[PDB]
Amino acid sequence: IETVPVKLKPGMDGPKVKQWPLTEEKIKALVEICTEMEKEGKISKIGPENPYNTPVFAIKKKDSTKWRKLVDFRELNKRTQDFWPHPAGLKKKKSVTVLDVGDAYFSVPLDEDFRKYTAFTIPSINNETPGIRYQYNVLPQGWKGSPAIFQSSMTKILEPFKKQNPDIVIYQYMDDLYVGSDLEIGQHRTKIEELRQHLLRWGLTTPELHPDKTVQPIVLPEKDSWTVNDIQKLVGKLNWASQIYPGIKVRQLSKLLRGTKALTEVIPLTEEAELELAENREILKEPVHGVYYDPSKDLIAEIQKQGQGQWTYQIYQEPFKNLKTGKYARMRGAHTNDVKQLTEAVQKITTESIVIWGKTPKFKLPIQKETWETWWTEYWQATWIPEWEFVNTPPLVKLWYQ
Amino acid sequence: MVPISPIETVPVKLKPGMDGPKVKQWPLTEEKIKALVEICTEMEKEGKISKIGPENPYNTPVFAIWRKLVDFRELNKRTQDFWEGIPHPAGLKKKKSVTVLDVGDAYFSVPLDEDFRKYTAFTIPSINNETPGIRYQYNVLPQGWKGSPAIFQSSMTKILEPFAAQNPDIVIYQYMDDLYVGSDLEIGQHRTKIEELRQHLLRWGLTTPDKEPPFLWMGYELHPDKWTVQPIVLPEKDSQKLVGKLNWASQIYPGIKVRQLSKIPLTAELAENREILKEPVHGVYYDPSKDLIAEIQKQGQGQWTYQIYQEPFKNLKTGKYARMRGAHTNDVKQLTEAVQKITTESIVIWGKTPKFKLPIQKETWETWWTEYWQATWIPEWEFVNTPPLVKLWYQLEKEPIVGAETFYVDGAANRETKLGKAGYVTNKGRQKVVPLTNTTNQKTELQAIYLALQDSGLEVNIVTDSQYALGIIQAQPDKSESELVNQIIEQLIKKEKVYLAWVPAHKGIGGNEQVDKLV
Ligand SMILES: C=CC(=O)N(C)CCOc1ccc(Cl)c(Oc2cc(Cl)cc(C#N)c2)c1
Repeated sequence: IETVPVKLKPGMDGPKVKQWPLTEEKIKALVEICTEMEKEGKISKIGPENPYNTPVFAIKKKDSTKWRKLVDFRELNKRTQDFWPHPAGLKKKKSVTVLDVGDAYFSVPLDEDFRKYTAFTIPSINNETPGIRYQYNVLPQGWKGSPAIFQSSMTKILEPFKKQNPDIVIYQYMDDLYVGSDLEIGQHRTKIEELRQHLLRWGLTTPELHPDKTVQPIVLPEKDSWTVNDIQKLVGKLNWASQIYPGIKVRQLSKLLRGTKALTEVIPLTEEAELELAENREILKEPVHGVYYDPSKDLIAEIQKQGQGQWTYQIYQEPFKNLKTGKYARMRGAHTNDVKQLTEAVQKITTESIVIWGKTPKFKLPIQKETWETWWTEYWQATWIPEWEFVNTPPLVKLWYQ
Repeated sequence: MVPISPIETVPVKLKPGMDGPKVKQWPLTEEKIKALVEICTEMEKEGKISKIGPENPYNTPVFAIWRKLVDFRELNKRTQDFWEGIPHPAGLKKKKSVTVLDVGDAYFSVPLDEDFRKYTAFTIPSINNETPGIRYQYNVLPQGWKGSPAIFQSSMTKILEPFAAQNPDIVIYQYMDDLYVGSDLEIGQHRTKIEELRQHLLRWGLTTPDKEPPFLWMGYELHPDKWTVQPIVLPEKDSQKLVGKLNWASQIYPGIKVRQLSKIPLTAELAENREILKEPVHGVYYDPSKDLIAEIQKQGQGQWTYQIYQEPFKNLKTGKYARMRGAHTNDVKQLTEAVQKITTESIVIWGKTPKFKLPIQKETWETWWTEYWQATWIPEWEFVNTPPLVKLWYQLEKEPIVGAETFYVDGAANRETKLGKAGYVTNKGRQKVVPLTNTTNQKTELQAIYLALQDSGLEVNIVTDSQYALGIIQAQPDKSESELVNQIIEQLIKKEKVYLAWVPAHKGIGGNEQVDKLV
């Protein structure tokens, strides 16, 4: 009813981000979507006195054949003033369901002075006509201040359902509700429908996740016959692991490699070497020492392409102190397209990271900037977008995660 | 008196914390002052300016050349920012008729925000400076003010929006003080619709009088059936401008090359370029009913050329791509990058990705992307058999080779003396150490691998501890800046099977002969 006061950070101006080129079908979808939002009053045409801009594009979520508008509010989010909690138990729940609650924000007006900062441009093919320029009147999807503002009304719609089901953990990140239950799968599917119906009673309209078994162990081969090459790779992996785990030792194993032998020759292990291997195995079973999470520091996610649709990743804040490692091997309409696979892996790792820590990591992508920047929007399906950078030098460590 | 619809003004404000301009008026001559007074009197009689009292404390200088020139550089420095990409002719769609209209009278018919007029004040000095100068402020967008182009085009666009919506069968393009209207209707109906547009512009009090293709626009020539760059003639000289004009010509003239001239007389002469830059070439216009095709050729030295077309031999446009500046590279990476650029340019100009025709075999591309450590992708494409074909020049083994000699290599160098050594020991007892001057650890680690490649059979296993060397070879270059790397590449091309294994240094792995190399 009454707009909440909102301002930018001190010394910062509104965003002025270039709109990137869209295909004709995406432009037409945005034209139809935006024409409808104008009629509903959610956006309004603006004039040349507004210099700000945020990129816009279009997507199709999963199991839907309807175009959807996504605004890349990353710059505005960075420049938007911090707004004055994360549940540690959502990660521990047996199952967690993710609900798009984006339409709820549109029922809330936006502070008139701030609207100019939500400006965006539907572009024209071939720069023929001028871009259609709009700004938001209501809380926009993907703005960080939209859940912060709507939060008071969200607690009001939740408290009835929450009192009725107190074993349900509920969490809100951007345009999504994360609802976790320790119940059985049939018990979950029903309660989520009950929560959506409860939302629909308050006017809210809502159009699968289970925790992994956190840091995957480093494992060493078990062979009856080691070649020279087998033992060279073992020593390489053990040397690498020694940066992470204290008492890894390679002396007895390296001693076998003494002399200049053929790479395919079988070397029998001495009894001192088998014990050293066994001591290193035991070391590797224990956890890394002194691994904590610091909410002041950024999360960093590294991804390696392992081939055949397999991808490894590690999340960490400090090198060799992994908070989470994983392996994504699903090719969903992607077995011929690396970039689609990478884009889906980035979205899964980001979701994992939202559940565990309630914020997105900074990705280090095994891909050239120009290829990634040309294609990722074609396969994007989430309402948030994380940050990324590009690795152009092949990490030696790729196989040690394979 | 027919009531004219008012043109809504655009609210304008100055930059935050900045006040209006206060520049001192330059002393003028007596005839200049008389000239300015006549001009401003007719402008005032027309509404463009208005006399102001002395409360207004702002001033912008004025000059005469008559013509009045108000120098708004200072007010522009203090005016807010405004929302600011030109069409490409190969994107235009042919029309049976295209009419041009003059809307220059509307520029001086777009009002200026009232609260901002005071900032536009200017003073005509008086004769012999014995009276107070005449004081005027603008009521319309001053030519030369910062916001005039953006506010003007924006005001016209709002005016034409209903007309373009009620007439989907025509097309309107705004450029400078002229409007371009085209359609595919019969010459009768098309001239009718032009009269409706003049009627519609009269509802805002805009007068249009009552160019002839080819149009000359932004360095192009636009004909009813073809387009081309405005005539480009290569220069004849004995002793940058040739770069820009060739880059400009490259968009239509296929095969322009600019590397050595992009690289102070020298040679270049390719730099003739006349062969084509002397015969006349034209591109066609876009037909949305036909498919869109892009074809790339390798030209050598990191250079690539491409044509975009819909029917064979009638190009919409052409272009080139230059390798990115780097230390190592290969042809597939370059071709990939060229594909990405043509992809983005095509989405700009036609709103879709072209179908690609590429000089690479399907099997070559599959081997590449399945084994490349990065993710990579090119959109739908088919092989075209136009030499030189892009190919993989070597492929390292995944497993050690049985029966192939194992070379343990190492190099090392002294930071002060620049003296080092490179060499190998193998399982057959073969051995070599070469002494080197003016070298580094990095170069000796490469040279050791090179020696093993030179002195081994067609199949060989090589063991190094150089993370630096593995970093380079795992990038799969086919060409380098370093002649060492290029010699390793040339050796790798001649082998049948190469297996490269890495071990950690100074951990007691045998054969890893840091002692011979550090002697
Ligand atoms: C009859 C001509 C024709 O069919 N031609 C030129 C090719 C298609 O070309 C068009 C079509 C429609 C318009 Cl409305 C247009 O008008 C413009 C566009 C631009 Cl980008 C610049 C100028 C100028 N200065 C005029 C050209």
